[PDB]
Amino acid sequence: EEQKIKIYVTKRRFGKLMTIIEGFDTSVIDLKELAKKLKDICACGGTVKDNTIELQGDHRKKVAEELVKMGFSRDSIEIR
Amino acid sequence: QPEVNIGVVGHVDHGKTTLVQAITGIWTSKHSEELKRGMTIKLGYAETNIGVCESCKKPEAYVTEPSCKSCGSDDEPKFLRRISFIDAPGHEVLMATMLSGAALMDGAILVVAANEPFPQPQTREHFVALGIIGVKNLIIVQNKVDVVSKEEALSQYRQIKQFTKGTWAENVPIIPVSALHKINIDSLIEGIEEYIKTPYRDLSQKPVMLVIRSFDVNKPGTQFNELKGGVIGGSIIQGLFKVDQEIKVLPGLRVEKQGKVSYEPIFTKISSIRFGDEEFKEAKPGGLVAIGTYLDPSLTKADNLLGSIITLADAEVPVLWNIRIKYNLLERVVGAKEMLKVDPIRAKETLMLSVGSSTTLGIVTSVKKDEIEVELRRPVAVWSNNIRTVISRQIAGRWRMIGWGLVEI
Amino acid sequence: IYSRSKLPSEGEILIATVKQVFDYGSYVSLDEYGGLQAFLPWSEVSNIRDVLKENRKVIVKVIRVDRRKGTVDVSLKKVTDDERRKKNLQWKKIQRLDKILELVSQKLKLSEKDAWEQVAWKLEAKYGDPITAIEKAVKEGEKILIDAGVPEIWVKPLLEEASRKVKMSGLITVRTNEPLGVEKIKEVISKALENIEQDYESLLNIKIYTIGAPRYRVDVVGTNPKEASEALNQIISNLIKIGKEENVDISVV
Amino acid sequence: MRWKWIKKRIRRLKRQRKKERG
Amino acid sequence: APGNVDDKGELVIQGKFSSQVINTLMERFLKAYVECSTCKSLDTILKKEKKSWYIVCLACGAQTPVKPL
RNA sequence: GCGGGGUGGAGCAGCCUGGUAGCUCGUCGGGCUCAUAACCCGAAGAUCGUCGGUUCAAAUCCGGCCCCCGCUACCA
Ligand SMILES: Nc1nc2c(ncn2[C@@H]2O[C@H](COP(=O)(O)OP(=O)(O)NP(=O)(O)O)[C@@H](O)[C@H]2O)c(=O)[nH]1
Ligand SMILES: [Mg+2]
Repeated sequence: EEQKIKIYVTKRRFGKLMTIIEGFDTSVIDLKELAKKLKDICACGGTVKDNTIELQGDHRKKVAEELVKMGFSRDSIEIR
Repeated sequence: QPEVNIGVVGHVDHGKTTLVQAITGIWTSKHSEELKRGMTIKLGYAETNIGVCESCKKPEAYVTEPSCKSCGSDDEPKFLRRISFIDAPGHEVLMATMLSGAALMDGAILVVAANEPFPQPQTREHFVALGIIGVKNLIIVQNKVDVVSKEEALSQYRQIKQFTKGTWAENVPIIPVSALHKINIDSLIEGIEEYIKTPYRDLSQKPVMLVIRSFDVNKPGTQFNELKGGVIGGSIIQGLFKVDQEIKVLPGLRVEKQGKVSYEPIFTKISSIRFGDEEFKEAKPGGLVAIGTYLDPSLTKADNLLGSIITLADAEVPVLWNIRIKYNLLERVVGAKEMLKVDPIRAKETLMLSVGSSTTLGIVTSVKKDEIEVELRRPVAVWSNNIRTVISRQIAGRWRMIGWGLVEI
Repeated sequence: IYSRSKLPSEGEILIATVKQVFDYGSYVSLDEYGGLQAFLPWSEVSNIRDVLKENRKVIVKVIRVDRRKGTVDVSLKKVTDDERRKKNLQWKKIQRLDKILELVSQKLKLSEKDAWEQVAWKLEAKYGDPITAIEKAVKEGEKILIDAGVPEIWVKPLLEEASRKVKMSGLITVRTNEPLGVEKIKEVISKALENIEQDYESLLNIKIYTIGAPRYRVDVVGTNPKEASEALNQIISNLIKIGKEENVDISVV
Repeated sequence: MRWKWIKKRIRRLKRQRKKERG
Repeated sequence: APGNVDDKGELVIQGKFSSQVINTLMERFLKAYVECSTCKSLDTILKKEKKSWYIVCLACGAQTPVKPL
């Protein structure tokens, strides 16, 4: 395997700052379903924006931890 | 055709496939290009001929080609049998296939690595799977001794000789090898020529076999005039198939009617029979075969009928949706780096039920002492009353072997 | 094929022939313009050895006409494939003609320039591809020739001197579950590929193969571009039908 | 509102009735 | 050049060649037909089948496929 | 051996049609609002991989290597 990822804060609307998740292989990973799952973890709005997922608010640690729970390599994930 | 099915269990990258390469020559390709950067991903396959130097001394007397003039001298070594292997993978997650694979084995060889901490996760996971399913004819092998201190490989032999104690493993011998420089392999052939004896199989029995691969032979571009048939790879266990018999596949393909589900049996005629690269007119247990069929190769491209079984057309076998398992648990989860103690089964839990070659998922409707009733996504054709099964749970994202039992009808 | 113009109208599409392969393009010759040599650079091309061949007669669109120096640049990228057929039948027509004058003039011992000036330029007037003002002529009469004022010397020598690959393909899908499925595949394909050599007639070769496991490719190659799908579609139809009339599911992608 | 509730009640019912049926 | 072998295992090359070039061509022979690719042992066999010959190491155990000639 | 690509911190434009370096992630200043966002304007930052060539002028055109990526789709 070899799937890296970046998780960082991204400007958004009301609240403070959104959360951006990128780096998934879109041919293997369905971002729509991933986003739906992540939205339940964070209990916030979100969308698939191009090849990324954008979540409202700061949920960097939450998302990273959930991704590990889902079988993605701990070492492939970077929070910025 | 090969007599017997020997499995090569063990942890990852200890070199299982490599040992298979020193014995047969064959590689498992490592394919899909992915396997080529990774490692064995499908069960590998390979065969070989074992003859013996009567006219000289053992273990070296244990030959591979009709040729004795390699040790002592000439008298064309006498042919004892032709065997086959099943290279599993080693990765903690390919557990579900290796399980599957065991269903075809008649015995095994545990490849431990000489330069890494003896009971390594998967090494154990496997071992106990072996003692659980029934594969009691075992040979442990100390592999990478070509990269160690003459002390190290003996002390490991100790930890091994000590693990192999309370457990069922009396004199499961331990033959240290060098799969890389093919050293000492002949004493391995002598082990496997002693301990992994070739089981009798009554032929008269119902023709029954397990499937673990299937391919679309057809090259990118072959014209329709010579589209070669659909091809089913797997192993026979009881009975014997012959060219031109009428056959069926179970549970077989499911239909779609607006969200409904419905599997049903596929019939065809054995177009052809092949072991290794050589064609035969019939086929009997031990080995993997491949069966040429007359069915649309679409139907068995990538490995579709994986976990399906083939039997006599017009034969009596149940295609269950719900099943009565009698059962037992391990006290530990030998397969996580962590040994956390097995929680008893709660109902409405999803568990992987590994039955035969197949790998199915199912939910728990009943929870008694050692008899639970399971509801399945994909049907299981239960060929016997003796149906061994293996039961797993998604512990931490990755699935894990936790306990077993017997199918019940 | 002498032209009644010096330079082709820019952006025009025509049949030319590769003359000389050089490093950074090649010189071609616009067969409809007295072999008017022009220039074609790689930035307009795209196994490149069979269309960058010494003499295969390609089709192109005129990128640039510099009326000044008298040079022309063309491209084969910029050729729509909807243009590539229409102006591919126009070809077989414009070469029936070529032959005609290429033998009548000779016969009459004159010039193909006077065969194209006289015969083909005035039969340009009478609304039409001149080879058709002669297809009415040979059938009807030489008074179709004389109307337009075609110098009555060629007229009869004309009339009496009057009477290659393209590839097209398709992704299909053929599922089946029949006990002897493969077989039925071979069947429906060999019943839906039947008598076709004479139906949508003379073409060159047809090939059906698997490139997915249910996805297949049919391949009609032929002489007359607009004989393409004519053959092909028909085939693909009878797939379906016979597939659909012999328990074998088939369906175009 | 009663849209909400009816489908919430229905989903609760189904999901739970799924858990009972299972 | 032409040549055959003595009845007493000697090579008689029907041509007078320089001692040196012989070695140069000889090592090249070793490289391509005797030396193992995996470890370079020179302790090998030389299989043959329909049209594929292989170098077979007595040490490492690997088989360098060679151009049957 | 072919052919694609090295541009502010990251990820992408601009190059065959030579002189103008554009876009998105947060910063800073000023607006809008009763206020926060959003939106708006104004600001920080680039030897454009390197060693040179042609030109008035080279991100741009021609050659020299240095790492980066792919090549006509895989076997009873
Ligand atoms: N030094 C040494 N290296 C060895 C030995 N055996 C195997 N290896 C090395 O170990 C690597 C792993 O080989 P491989 O057979 O793929 O391991 P595997 O266990 O079969 N993989 P998998 O677990 O998925 O089947 C190879 O690169 C090989 O070079 C050995 O005895 N000595
Ligand atoms: Mg391997």
